[PDB]
Amino acid sequence: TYQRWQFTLPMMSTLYRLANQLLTDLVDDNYFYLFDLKAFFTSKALNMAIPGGPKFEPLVREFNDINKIIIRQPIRTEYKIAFPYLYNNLPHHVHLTWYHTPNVVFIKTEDPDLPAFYFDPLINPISHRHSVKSQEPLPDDDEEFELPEFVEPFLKD
Amino acid sequence: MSIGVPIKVLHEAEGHIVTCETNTGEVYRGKLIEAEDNMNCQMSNITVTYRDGRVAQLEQVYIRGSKIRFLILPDMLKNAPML
Amino acid sequence: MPVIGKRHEGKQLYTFGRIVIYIDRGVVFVQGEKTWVPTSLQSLIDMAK
Amino acid sequence: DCLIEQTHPEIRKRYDQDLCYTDILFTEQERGVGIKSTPVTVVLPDTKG
Amino acid sequence: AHPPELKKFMDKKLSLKLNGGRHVQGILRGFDPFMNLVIDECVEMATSGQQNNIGMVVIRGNSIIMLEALERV
Amino acid sequence: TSVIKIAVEPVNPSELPKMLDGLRKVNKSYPSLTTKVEESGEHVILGTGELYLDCVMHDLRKMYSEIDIKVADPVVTFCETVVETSSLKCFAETPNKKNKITMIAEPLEKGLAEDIENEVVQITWNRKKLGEFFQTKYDWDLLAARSIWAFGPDATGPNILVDDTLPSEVDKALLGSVKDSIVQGFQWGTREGPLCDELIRNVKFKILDAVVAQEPLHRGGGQIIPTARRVVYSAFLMATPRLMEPYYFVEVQAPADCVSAVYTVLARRRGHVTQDAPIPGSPLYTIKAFIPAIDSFGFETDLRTHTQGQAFSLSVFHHWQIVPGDPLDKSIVIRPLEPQPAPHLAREFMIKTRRRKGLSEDVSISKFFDDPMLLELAK
RNA sequence: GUUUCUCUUCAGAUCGCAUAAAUCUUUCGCCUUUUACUAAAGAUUUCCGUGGAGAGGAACACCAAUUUUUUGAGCCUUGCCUUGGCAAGGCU
Repeated sequence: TYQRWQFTLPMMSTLYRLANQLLTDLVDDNYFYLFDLKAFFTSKALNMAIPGGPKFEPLVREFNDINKIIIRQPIRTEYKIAFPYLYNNLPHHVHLTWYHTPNVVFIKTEDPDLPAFYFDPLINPISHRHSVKSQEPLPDDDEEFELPEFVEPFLKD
Repeated sequence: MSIGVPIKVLHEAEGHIVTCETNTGEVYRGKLIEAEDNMNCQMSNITVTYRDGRVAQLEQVYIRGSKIRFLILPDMLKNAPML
Repeated sequence: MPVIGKRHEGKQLYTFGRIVIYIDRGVVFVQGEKTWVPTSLQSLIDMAK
Repeated sequence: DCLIEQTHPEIRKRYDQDLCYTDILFTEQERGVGIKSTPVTVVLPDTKG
Repeated sequence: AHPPELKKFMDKKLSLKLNGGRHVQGILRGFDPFMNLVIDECVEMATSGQQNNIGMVVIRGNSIIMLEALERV
Repeated sequence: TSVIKIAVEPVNPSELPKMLDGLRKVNKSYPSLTTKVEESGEHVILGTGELYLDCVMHDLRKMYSEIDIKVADPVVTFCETVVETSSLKCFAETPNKKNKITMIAEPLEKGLAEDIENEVVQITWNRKKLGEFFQTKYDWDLLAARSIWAFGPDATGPNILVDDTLPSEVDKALLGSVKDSIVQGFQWGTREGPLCDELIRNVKFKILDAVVAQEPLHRGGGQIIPTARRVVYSAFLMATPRLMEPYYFVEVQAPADCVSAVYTVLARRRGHVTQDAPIPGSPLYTIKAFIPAIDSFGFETDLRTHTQGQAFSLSVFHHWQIVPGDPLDKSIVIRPLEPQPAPHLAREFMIKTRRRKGLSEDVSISKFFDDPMLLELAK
């Protein structure tokens, strides 16, 4: 019936790079900020377009004193997608967009010769080295502490 | 190691008020502070009953483990997740 | 004088002599026992002496 | 969440998705940004038990 | 670990009440895992209240049935 | 401080009592929220920033009211300050003409205004301890430093009232009877301010004469208190008044190749950059910058779009800084739809705020100054 | 016990990390007319597939050294208690 599949990791690690021409190398979903499915819905529930997004037939078919308005910057259409209850009136059927995710920081090792854990040059060198060297409560040398015969680092073998 | 259920309930007893009677017959009644795995207790703020009747108050006391022959743990512990 | 640190409906409260008032673009409302009463300027004066 | 999961045996995370336990508002879950200070009371053991 | 948590009490002034109805009062500095104490400025409280002075003494652990502070931690 | 200001009106005036019910309910929910109705009858909401107000407006609409509400554009609160010493000694005479008060206004010496908001010094302290603080840190004359009477507009407000009158020229006992009334008017005047009904900041006031009536009726209240307010306004207007805009502090994470794009977006919005450093043990770079809060609207959405979502920015409230331009420059013409040139900004902001407040377009100097002092201004 | 095939029942679920058509009510548009349409909303069904459970078939198959357990034991004298014993105290 061919319903369920279960593969080892050397198989998957090969199939991934055969497919590599089709796939896109985005590591995280931060790219689609106002370019995901939810953002377009806001652009359809309002009658107002995102610059690169798709277009639709619209769903439908003193206070306004301009002299009191400080037009410091234009209210660029993206802003009404991002905060649809503030920069906008009558937000009926509007969707809140997913705000952020932390930047996935993954460093692609180019060649397999290098050790898997190594300080890859793209990563900024840690400048820190204790200059004003602190004297935190480190116990004195030979102060009656010794381990039993057979304790070791857990996975040392 | 298998330090069983009673001594865990002793640790659970700390910070309350326990009564504690020694071989000689002195009865202590005091607020617990710490208790060790061999039942050495420290106790605070005690009202002690002597063997013959007399009361006295005390600042702080430390009671050797093997010298006890009951404690009266405070009843609410019967619910505790040791049991 | 303004009633420092106290406001009613976000409007700034002022004292007018012994009377507590707020102004709503010129209407004088005097603090009565449980309600604000719109008050003429003349009657404000003659209650504040 | 990891405290609650430790404390409440019937409650488990979904494999695909975080169990934002204190994010009780739809608004708060839709944004993915916590907006209300939500208190939790639990008893949980020390190393001593 | 095995030692008593007696670390607090050190250099403060103790009374002890010893097996067999005996009493001694002390300024403390010793303990080992058996609770063997080393007491300093050690007074012996005889039955009649006739008091002796005696110098630095060891106590066997099992002889104690209480250990009380005459001036606080 | 909840610096960002939006205004609301209900789409149907008959529904307005329902809206008020909504406003009271959100006020409980959000601690730093402030809801105020100004003399123009605008309903005003104050908020710490963009996403904060966005959630407030959601809850007002969907959770409590379920009515249609119009939302005005975001605006920032401004502050009023002086940059130079008063050109003329300004005096005011009370309406009964039996009392005469003279004051001058000067700036608080670049720093003291911050310290008072940090509660580093307090008027509950004894005058000796007060005197020692001002003399040691700021090199005040001890005679001046002992002669401190109040902070304004509140007990930790950024303005100080000083009595510089000599006991040989003004009876300190007679002055002491009217002392408390002066303080009250001083706090009041700093609260309102004469330019656009916004707070007075960083101003040191010295009294340099006081004529006081011997009869209690003529002193000590109704005469003194508005007159005290008026003289404060006259002194302020002659001391080259300026507006202060609020600046935000911004921190941005970005990969190295995106750093140049961050600079570009800030340059549009009058931003200034103050640090840019690699965070150790990561590829990302921190950038740090000041930006003016009125220019900040939409900045996050700009920065993330130009950098393909890689950058991200948080913003927080930080110092006031003086707005370029002169708010009293009658020569400037403000042309309604344009983003005005920078020298005009002080003129623009003053006018439009007053319009929003419903005040007269230009400050009738005659209103606060007595006729002899107007003659003095004419001379 | 693993696979298979068939039947029954419940489906809350990205029943599906995929995505079709039809009917009706309205707002539209080209429009002689009508299908066939357009493109938005709502109520609806049809179709390609799916999961859970159950039934039945078929095919291959260890320490006595103070902190508890290898004991400071045991013996007397006073008061009360009707007696019995209790409160102790003193010994080796």
